[PDB]
Amino acid sequence: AAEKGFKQAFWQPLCQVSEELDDQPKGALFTLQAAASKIQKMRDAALRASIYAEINHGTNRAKAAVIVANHYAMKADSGLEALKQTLSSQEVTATATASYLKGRIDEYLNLLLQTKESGTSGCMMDTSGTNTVTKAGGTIGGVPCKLQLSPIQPKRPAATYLGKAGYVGLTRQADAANNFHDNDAECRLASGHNTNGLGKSGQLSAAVTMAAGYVTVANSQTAVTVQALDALQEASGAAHQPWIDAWKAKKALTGAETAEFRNETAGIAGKTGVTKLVEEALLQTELKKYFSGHENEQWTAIEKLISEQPVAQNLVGDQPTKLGELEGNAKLTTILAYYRMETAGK
Amino acid sequence: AAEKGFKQAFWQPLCQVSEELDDQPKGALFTLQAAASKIQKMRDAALRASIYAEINHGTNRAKAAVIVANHYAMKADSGLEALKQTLSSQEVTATATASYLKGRIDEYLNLLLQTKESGTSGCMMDTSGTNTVTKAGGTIGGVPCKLQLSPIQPKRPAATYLGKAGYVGLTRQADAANNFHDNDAECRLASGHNTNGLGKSGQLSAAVTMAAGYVTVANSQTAVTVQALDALQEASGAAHQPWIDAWKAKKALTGAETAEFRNETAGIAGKTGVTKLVEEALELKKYFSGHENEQWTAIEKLISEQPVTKLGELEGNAKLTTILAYYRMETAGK
Ligand SMILES: *[C@@H]1O[C@H](CO)[C@@H](O[C@@H]2O[C@H](CO)[C@@H](O[C@@H]3O[C@H](CO[C@H]4O[C@H](CO)[C@@H](O)[C@H](O)[C@@H]4O)[C@@H](O)[C@H](O)[C@@H]3O)[C@H](O)[C@H]2NC(C)=O)[C@H](O)[C@H]1NC(C)=O
Ligand SMILES: *[C@@H]1O[C@H](CO)[C@@H](O[C@@H]2O[C@H](CO)[C@@H](O[C@@H]3O[C@H](CO)[C@@H](O)[C@H](O)[C@@H]3O)[C@H](O)[C@H]2NC(C)=O)[C@H](O)[C@H]1NC(C)=O
Ligand SMILES: [Ca+2]
Ligand SMILES: [Ca+2]
Repeated sequence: AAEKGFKQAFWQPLCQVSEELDDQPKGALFTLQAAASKIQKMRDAALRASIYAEINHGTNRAKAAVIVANHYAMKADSGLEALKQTLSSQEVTATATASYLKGRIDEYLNLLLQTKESGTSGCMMDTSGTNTVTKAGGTIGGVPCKLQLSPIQPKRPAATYLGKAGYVGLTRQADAANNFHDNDAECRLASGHNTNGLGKSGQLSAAVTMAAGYVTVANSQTAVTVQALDALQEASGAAHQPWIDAWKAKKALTGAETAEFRNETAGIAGKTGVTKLVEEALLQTELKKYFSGHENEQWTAIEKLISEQPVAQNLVGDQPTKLGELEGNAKLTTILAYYRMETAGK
Repeated sequence: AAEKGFKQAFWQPLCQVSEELDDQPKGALFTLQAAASKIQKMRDAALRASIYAEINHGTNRAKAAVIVANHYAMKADSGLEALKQTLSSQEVTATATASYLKGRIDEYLNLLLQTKESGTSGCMMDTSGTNTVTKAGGTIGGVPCKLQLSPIQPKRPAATYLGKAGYVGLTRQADAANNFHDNDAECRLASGHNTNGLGKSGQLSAAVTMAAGYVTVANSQTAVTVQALDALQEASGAAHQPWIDAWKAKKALTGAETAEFRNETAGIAGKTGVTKLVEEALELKKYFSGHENEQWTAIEKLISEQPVTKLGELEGNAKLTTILAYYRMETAGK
């Protein structure tokens, strides 16, 4: 009935959203670290190729390794530029809009949770409208709903309750009076009228929106209305703008999956840096001299020779010595510097 | 008087915090981009040094440049590790904690702003408790108070209302009934009692906390209580924990100022990577004519003045990488 406390069908979808927004900072941290990890892997492959060219200086495969090294160095460089120019902004913006929306939702839910008069009458009711619900650990009436920002550790990004089209569980409600409102639980937050709602001497001046514009609370003895947020489009200045902002920011996320962080499958001439390096330093013809071909199969063969190349065993722990079994930028950089010292002495 | 709407002395301090928290994501973006930019500068110096060594391969100056290149390459590598592991965690945490707290505050303020019966009776009152305030643009009753998360662009945040000690404006209130509550504006959010407040058939079961535990609304006919947040201590499980979390996360920020992102003034033997390289590969006087910072900067000058027009005038990682690859090809000629 209008003006009565809210059964679980109303607030559980909000808990689900709040819980998923909690994971957006975790996914931002994951994505920033994943992008850094991919850069480091590119740099490692550049370092292995440069080491191979130092060890085998003066051979056609060494000159092939210089081309490989330059390629992966440029991949590492472009990943860092994309981290600076694009990913940083995307992940900060998703973290901020999601956390801000979660704060707006959680303040509303926390208010509902506390606004009660007994075990059977209050603003936050169970599925049948029988009892008011209580918070125990991170659950409310058995529903995961911490109403707090969890400690932030990296976690893979997931879009379940908030996805490409909007908030999947926040659909249009045709009969709020029976599906959201209980029959008898008293809740002054359910209405702006003064008899059973927020008004004191008289009705509120206007409708009041709550939870960042999700629920509209009339100043009359009528049921609430909710926004349908499951099929969103861009908007400005909406009463529910924080919902749109978080959706837009999450939708923009590309992760560490753009071309800068991905390895290239094209033929050798089409790989980053190859053609220009062959032009400036050496000038299809020049490439078969060093890869014995110009397709990805020959590139893979050079990478295999690079990976199987052992380094001097004094350079590693008492540890494998093949370059493909070594990882870590700083470690491979210091090995390259060792071989550049040897090269200079010659 | 107890159970009346809130004068500006109550909510303007919350606006001031809400506005300042708005810029914490901007500081996170600023710091992350600045860190990346510093890594790129380290890598440029590592590349210039390597190019110098390829051009002059066979001289002790080139051996010095190999040492220099290794140093800056390791600095760039270490900067990426710190960005990945420390700065990203710091700045995401400051962004999340400040934005979350700002949402808690803004929802509460937005509720007060709308809960009114007239131009003179409602939950959000002006300084003298005469008028209910209205929101126009980014101000409420003339107070900066957008109640929105602004578009995120790089910016260094203020530390006026949230600083090292806490929330300076959120001090203990000795007389809320007269300083916070108006004398006659009606506001059911000021109390949990049923006559003038949130209760319907009777008073609410318990006191209600609002604004992430900042304000406690009694279920009796008494004035609100507020938490003093101006001299915080690290705690957990507090009713006002979100305030603690954002204070701690902001206070923990170093910016892109840790050693990984910064050049070193130590003597050459103490610079990153130098001793390990000298030990394995090879004394510093044979290449730098000394072992103090002055001899390091001397070699850096030689590197910067080397024509390719001068290395010191070239910048950009990918550009300098392709130049280095050209001279490595040239070396492979010999
Ligand atoms: C860590 O320290 C490294 C060494 O200081 C930094 O690398 C240096 O970066 C600066 C700025 O990018 C470069 O300085 C440039 O030098 C050129 C050449 O200057 C000379 O020639 C011009 C023109 O004839 C003349 O006007 C000058 O007075 C000089 O006589 C300038 O044109 C540029 O404006 C700029 O000043 C250094 O060359 C470069 N050094 C090395 C060894 O690469 C590094 O960026 C620092 N790291 C961080 C993160 O800041
Ligand atoms: C882009 O592709 C390159 C390969 O062309 C990746 O570098 C490669 O990384 C793998 C795994 O880290 C290395 O594999 C190693 O192979 C040996 C073979 O015996 C095996 O024993 C090792 O346990 C390991 O599996 C491989 O050596 C290395 N290749 C080169 C040339 O360094 C690179 O990581 C890729 N980039 C990204 C972002 O994934
Ligand atoms: Ca019922
Ligand atoms: Ca008054």
